[PDB]
Amino acid sequence: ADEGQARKSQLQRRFKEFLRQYRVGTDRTGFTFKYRDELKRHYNLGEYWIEVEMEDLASFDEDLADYLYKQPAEHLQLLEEAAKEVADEVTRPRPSGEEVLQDIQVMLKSDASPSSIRSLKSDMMSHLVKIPGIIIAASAVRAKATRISIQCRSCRNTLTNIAMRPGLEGYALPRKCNCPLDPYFIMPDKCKCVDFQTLKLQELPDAVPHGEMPRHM
Amino acid sequence: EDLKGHSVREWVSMAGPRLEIHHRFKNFLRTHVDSHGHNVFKERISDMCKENRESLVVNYEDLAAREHVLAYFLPEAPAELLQIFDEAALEVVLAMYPKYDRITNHIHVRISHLPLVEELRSLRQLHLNQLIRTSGVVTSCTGVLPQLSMVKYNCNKCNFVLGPFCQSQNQEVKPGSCPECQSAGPFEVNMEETIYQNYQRIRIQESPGKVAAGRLPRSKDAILLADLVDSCKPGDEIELTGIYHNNYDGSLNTANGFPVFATVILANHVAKKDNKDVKMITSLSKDQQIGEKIFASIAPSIYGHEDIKRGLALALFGGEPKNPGGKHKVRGDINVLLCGDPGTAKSQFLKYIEKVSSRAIFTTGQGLTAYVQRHPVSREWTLEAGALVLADRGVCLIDEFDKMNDQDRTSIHEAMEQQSISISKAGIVTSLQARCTVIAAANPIGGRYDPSLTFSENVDLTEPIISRFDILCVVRDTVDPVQDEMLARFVVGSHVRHHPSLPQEVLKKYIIYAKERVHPKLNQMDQDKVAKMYSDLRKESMATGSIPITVRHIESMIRMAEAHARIHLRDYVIEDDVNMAIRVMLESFIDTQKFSVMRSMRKTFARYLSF
Ligand SMILES: [Zn+2]
Ligand SMILES: [Zn+2]
Repeated sequence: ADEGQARKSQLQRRFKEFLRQYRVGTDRTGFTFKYRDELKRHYNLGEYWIEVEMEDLASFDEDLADYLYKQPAEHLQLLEEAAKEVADEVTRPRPSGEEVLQDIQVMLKSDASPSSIRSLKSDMMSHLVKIPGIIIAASAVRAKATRISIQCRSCRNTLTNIAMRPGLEGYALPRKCNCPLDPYFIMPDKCKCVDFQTLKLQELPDAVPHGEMPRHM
Repeated sequence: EDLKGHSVREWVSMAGPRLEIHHRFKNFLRTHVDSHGHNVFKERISDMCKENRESLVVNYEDLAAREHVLAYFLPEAPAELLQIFDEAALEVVLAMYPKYDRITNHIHVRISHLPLVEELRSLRQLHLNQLIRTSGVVTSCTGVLPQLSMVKYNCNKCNFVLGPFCQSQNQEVKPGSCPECQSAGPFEVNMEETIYQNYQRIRIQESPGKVAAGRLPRSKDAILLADLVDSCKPGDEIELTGIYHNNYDGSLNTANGFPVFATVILANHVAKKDNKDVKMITSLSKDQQIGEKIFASIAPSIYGHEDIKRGLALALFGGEPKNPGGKHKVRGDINVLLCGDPGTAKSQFLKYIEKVSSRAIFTTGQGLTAYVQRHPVSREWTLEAGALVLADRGVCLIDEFDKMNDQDRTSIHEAMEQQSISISKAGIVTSLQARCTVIAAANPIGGRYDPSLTFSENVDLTEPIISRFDILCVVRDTVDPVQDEMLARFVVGSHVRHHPSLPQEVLKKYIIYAKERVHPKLNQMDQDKVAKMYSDLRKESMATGSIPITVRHIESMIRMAEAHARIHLRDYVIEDDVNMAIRVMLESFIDTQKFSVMRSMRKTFARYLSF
């Protein structure tokens, strides 16, 4: 428990030294800081996303790019919280109209051989996978509360800044106000929202074992 | 003594008998030779480890031979013996391959052919919790869903994960109160430490004609766990082997009015029952005269018709599906269309090709494409395969071609020259594949084919459809005296030796072999040997009331070019089988002609082509 945050404050510091130090190019020609420059050039345009590459992360610090393959959930958070502390010491002082620091959605690509939908055995639960396919559907974008704040009903006590977890998982509202049993409601005025879609991915046509209809995810 | 006065379930659960059984199984695993001095479970475990399969087969008969006591304990309380055998086979493998811990760290032993094959309607309450072997078709299968195996929650008030409870397939697991903050409440799972396992549910039902004699066919459920999932598809014939396990349901109790429980077979071994060296074939193909010797191997009973035997043999192996370099997508499928008066063994020609071929299907014309269907088991409105996608590489045997409906007719033609279907149905918009060769037989109008008119009249078929067929054989009848005895004697004798008081081995393995190990080539010495015929015959036909050999006949001829590359392994185009290709492509055209033209064109060409 107390070693949890003490590990994190040592991972969120080694994920920050990766963006801040990784270079490319040789010594004869000349170098190029690959991710500071993209952070700056994407922030100043108003985009807020970098595209980290897994081979680079592996070649810089070999342990991190393994955690990221095994526990991607609780480590993408540290990565996206270091991308926000680096995009702060690079673009500041922001000129006039913006002075609140945005949030950086760290995507990530790779150059590794793809699996297939028929090779998703349950031992791959919560591991980065990489599958090809064909989009078959597309929902309409919706909202998804990220940082939500509630309020009691009778005594009007507030308990704010509550953070939702990402993905498709809800939240369990308390029942112990400290007032009737479940006195808590959501305050619609104070809840930050982000978009979210929901696609449908069909497996490539030349990989069906040819007795049936292709499966999808 | 390994048999004392308790319940077989509770004898084996005691520490003493447990350890005795544990050690007893190892000695059989390590030391068991089979009629040649081979430790079978030394090579078999190896062949399992060369593939990362975590599933070991134990034939029951040998277990009974080398072990008299376990093969009697087994089908009495198999929910624990099949657990002890797991830990035995583990410690054996981790000795024959000490690193295998990096592959799944868990072994399941299947069991092959218990001696008690059974029916699916004769399962009564006597068999609750007893190993069982059955049979029957499977008629559904859900998707491979993941199920909890070793769940582990986490408390909402203390950030501490509760105990790793195991999941039993009858009741949702129930965690107690947090031993760290006594915060009894609605815990949620912890997706990171929980272990999952594959899962699939199928609905098996009695075989069609086997036992369903004068009643309706019953059915049962089955649950395939981790390694077994996707061992069988709707339509397969399997034979389960699994504990017959019951569980309480609250709905049946509210319909039947009595306390009634549901039952399900926790499958333990699934073995399909369906249809799945050259040094002879070298000289057998080098006979140089394999044509005659193979023609009279198909159509084994039906006498005569060595004409249509030729065409159908050409069709069976096929041709060569070359891809034109100009993006024109020529097809490599031979489609046939029989026709003739009733009573001439057309349907038998269809049924025998059902057998001899492979991956074949069948249908009547009185279901052709994928359609929305409410699943028997899953109760979801899925999409099911039709009858032209189940021959995506083999053959499609159509019967009663005339009786097709307008939708069926407008759907059959699309797949001929495109071989690809789209389905924008209520389910979802897809575009699948269909590469099949069509073998159908129509009927003559007026109850008899009369060759005064063209064939395009007695067939009763839409005209751009007949063009989508390569061969057009016309069957008829004969009253010749000398053949009456020949056919009679044959039928009578075939009724003498069928009742309870090249063979079928060379050509099946041969359609398997010759399908694969040939890739016919195409030179350009025949490219001008044919045009000298076309320039003549086009005029010869257009002169009268007919349309000459057109490009869609040259395509069929050039397809049947390679039709003999599969029989001879020749694979090189020569001016020899071009004499055959042109001969056949005119054989299937002079018959579909007029009264005096079917003979005038004969007097010209049948004497011209130097048959
Ligand atoms: Zn309150
Ligand atoms: Zn707790």
